Amino acid sequence: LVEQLKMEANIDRIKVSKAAADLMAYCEAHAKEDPL
Amino acid sequence: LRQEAEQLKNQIRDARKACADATLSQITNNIDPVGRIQMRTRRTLRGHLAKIYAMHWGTDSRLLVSASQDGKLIIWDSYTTNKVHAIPLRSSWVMTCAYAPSGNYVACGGLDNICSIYNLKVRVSRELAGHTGYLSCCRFLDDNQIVTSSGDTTCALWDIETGQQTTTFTGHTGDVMSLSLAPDTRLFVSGACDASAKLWDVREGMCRQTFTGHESDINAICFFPNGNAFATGSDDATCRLFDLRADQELMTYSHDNIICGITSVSFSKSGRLLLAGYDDFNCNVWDALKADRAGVLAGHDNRVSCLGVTDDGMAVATGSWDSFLKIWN
Amino acid sequence: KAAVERSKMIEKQLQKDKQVYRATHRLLLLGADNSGKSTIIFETKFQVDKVNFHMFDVGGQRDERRKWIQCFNDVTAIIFVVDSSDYNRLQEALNDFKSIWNNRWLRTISVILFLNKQDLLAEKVLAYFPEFARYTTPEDATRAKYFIRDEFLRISTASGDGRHYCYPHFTCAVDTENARRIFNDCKDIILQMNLREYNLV
Amino acid sequence: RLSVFFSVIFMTVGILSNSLAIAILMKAYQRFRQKSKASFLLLASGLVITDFFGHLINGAIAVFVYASDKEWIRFDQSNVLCSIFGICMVFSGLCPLLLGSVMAIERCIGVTKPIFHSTKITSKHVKMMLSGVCLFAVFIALLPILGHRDYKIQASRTWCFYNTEDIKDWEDRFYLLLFSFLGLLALGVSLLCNAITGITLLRHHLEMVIQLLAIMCVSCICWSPFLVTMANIGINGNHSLETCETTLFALRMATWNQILDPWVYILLRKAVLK
Amino acid sequence: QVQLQESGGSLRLSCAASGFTFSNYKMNWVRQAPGKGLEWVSDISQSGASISYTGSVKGRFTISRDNAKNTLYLQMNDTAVYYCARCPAPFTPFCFDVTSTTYAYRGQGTQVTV
Ligand SMILES: O=C(O)CCC/C=C\C[C@@H]1[C@@H](CC[C@@H](O)CCc2ccccc2)[C@H](O)C[C@@H]1O
Repeated sequence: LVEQLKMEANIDRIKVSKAAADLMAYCEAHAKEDPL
Repeated sequence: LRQEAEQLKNQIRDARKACADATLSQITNNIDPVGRIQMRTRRTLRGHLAKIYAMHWGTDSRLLVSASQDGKLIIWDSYTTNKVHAIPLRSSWVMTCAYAPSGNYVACGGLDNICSIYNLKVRVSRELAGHTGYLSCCRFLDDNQIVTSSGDTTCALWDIETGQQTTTFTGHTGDVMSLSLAPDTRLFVSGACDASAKLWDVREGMCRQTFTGHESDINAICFFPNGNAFATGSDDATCRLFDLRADQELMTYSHDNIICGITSVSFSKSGRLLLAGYDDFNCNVWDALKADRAGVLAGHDNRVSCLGVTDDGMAVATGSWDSFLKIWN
Repeated sequence: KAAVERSKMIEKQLQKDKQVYRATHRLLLLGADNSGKSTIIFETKFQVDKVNFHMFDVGGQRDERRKWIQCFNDVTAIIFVVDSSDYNRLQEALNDFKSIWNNRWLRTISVILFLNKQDLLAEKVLAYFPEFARYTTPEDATRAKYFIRDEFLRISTASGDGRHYCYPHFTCAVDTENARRIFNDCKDIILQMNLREYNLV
Repeated sequence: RLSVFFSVIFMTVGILSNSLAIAILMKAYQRFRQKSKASFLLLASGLVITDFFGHLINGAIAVFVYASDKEWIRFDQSNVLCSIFGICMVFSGLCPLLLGSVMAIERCIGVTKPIFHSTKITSKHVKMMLSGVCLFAVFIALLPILGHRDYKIQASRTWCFYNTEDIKDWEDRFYLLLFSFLGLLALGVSLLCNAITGITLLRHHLEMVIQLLAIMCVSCICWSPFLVTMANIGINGNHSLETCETTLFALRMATWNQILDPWVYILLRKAVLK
Repeated sequence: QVQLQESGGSLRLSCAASGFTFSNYKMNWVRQAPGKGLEWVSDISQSGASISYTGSVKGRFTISRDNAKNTLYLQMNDTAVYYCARCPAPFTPFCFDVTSTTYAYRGQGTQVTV
């Protein structure tokens, strides 16, 4: 259990602003074709 | 060892807090909101004698499969409403079903701890029997591989042609209720009765990340179309959007008028809308970015048990305990 | 078109399946390990007065049963077997019965309560609950057994009035009148359902 | 002392009651269908639909008759209107009685022997029974047309029924006796079945007993004078019989039964009222 | 993260809850005697309503909950390990899997020796 936490704590994390921008860009790009 | 676990938990929480500088709601404040979405029922499918427990759309966007309490697995042609197949099950306690991407195989399972796989060329083709608890969800990777999740706190990757458990995924502390496969078909997620979702690597077989922000059992899970986020629905009447790269919760979809859990979660084709099936006999369509309820789907006489969105996004199929399956457009 | 013909054939098969399915009464058998549930997934099918009963006993999964119990929402009745001999584990049985009775998804299912191993209780009484001292037996047919029955009925009538009913029964290890009691209780349950439908409850 | 106001008030009350009954019945059938076959709900739906349609058609024809100043000569050259009005009256009278009798029979079966009712009946038999009752009612209505005789216009100059104010051959007597006997048999079967159900329930029980008593009393009180008068007319030659006022104070006391059926069967329950 | 930290061990056992809305769930106090299995001890609802105790501790124990401080107190006056457990779902008047070997929403527990 401790080894799993140690492994999960040793990753690189991307700032929330970049993730939100990517989600917004994907939604804007693909909104034109969505039938709903 | 408990003190060390607390130390790494605190370190993870601190890193997550430092990584989060802004919020999704703050960014999604200058964009136009989605107008009032009113989706009408175009087709209704009848024939199930009892409550429908699960369903799965086909990869051809036309045929679908639905399993009911009467031990019936019915494959419908959605366009003309005409029934294509009807398979009787050995046990009438089915909890899930699946449709192979090639459209040749169909899998189900339930309280018998058996993953039954039928060949549509309808005789049973395989019985994967390695689990200790009830099988809650099974998804098809290929005609020779399948991924299942059981109530014994484990997931599994089975090779169909042999019938053996190629890989086993452990780490959950409660019954696993749902799983979703990434579009790349190399990573997936699993939600359990532990208020924690986890990300598994299919090839590696080890858990990469765990996201825990919920408060109660997670009943459903779905993956973002671009493969870098996922939304989970739980028993605390909330949905939550988690991001893979930021490894943190992004938005919470809930209103101060719902006191019932979510039994099904799915996205739209572009991901702008998030559809959540509730136990209040109705479904809600949220704006996945603005976190505002854009619409309500009503017309079911019992709780919505399964909900799915067509591959091309032209329809949404909801199956409830009212023994009726409704297609909305 | 052949597709419509196949649909019609499947519809006829489903009508026949509905006809056979509506005539079989499904029951769920629950109880602790010490309680003799066997003597009363394992599926046992029996026939009483040309009526078919199918009782399912689930014992293959783990002890966390708040999720797979929802699969038994439309069951006709829950046959709940309690080992009335063991006083130490009696409170555990009471808690299980209360959780079953007050469940949201099982708030409309009646419970046929069997109090097994009455011979052991009778032997034990003849040479845990402080409330037993200030208790007197009611004017019923022919004290500890009636006390336990009242303890279960207190939870039974505490909540859910007019939605479902609890039917106590005193069964020995060699009592063969269990099928008749199950049939009578199912008949009363069907009568209650008909009455509720006829009054638009 | 005859006016269209009676007709229009009976019309509007009947349509309003039946519309509310149909709405609440649809809601209740949606709620109750996914627990068992709702035979009682289906039979009540048939009853309220029949009452609604009969009220609408017969009242519309009566209003048309009143509006034409009872000038029955110059609008029915072939007397097709009289035949249609008589057919509608006979159907709207016979169908509710038989439907009530069948509902009472089904309720008695489902109360006295519930397990046999649930296992060996199914909804297909109920649908066939309802359709057969409707077809039998329409066939008995069509019988005079299918024969040689035709519906005559009654002495009130406002409705068409069997040939009463005349000493005709055996055909008119046969038809009058047939209608009266069918009505009395339906009333007796309903009374017996409701009494059996109430006796069994006495030994939600109070609500059912009260509803059964109300059904029995309403049906008997509001349907006995009309059938008794028709029996007296048929058995006699109308030389020593009743007058037009009694017949009219019996068409108008039947119409009240038709109005009160949806109130007494559905809308008066505690769950519906709340 | 659903966290329930127990402390204490007449006694005044305390259970501090974090990670969820405290005044929305029905709480239980459970014990495990050494060499035995889990046994339910006491139960309190979400608003100080009807309180349940096991037969052996009726009257002798008291249980309270401070919703403002999001804490659960058990005042006692046998030797066992005590836990505070939560109902799986909110807005519900029943706890199903509280007395289980592996429960996800149960605290670590404190030892009490007499
Ligand atoms: O001119 C007068 O005043 C009387 C003339 C009557 C002519 C039509 C009555 C109509 C009623 C029809 C109800 C319907 O159920 C028939 C009842 C019935 C069937 C069978 C045998 C007896 C009676 C409507 O409600 C309103 C209107 O009055």
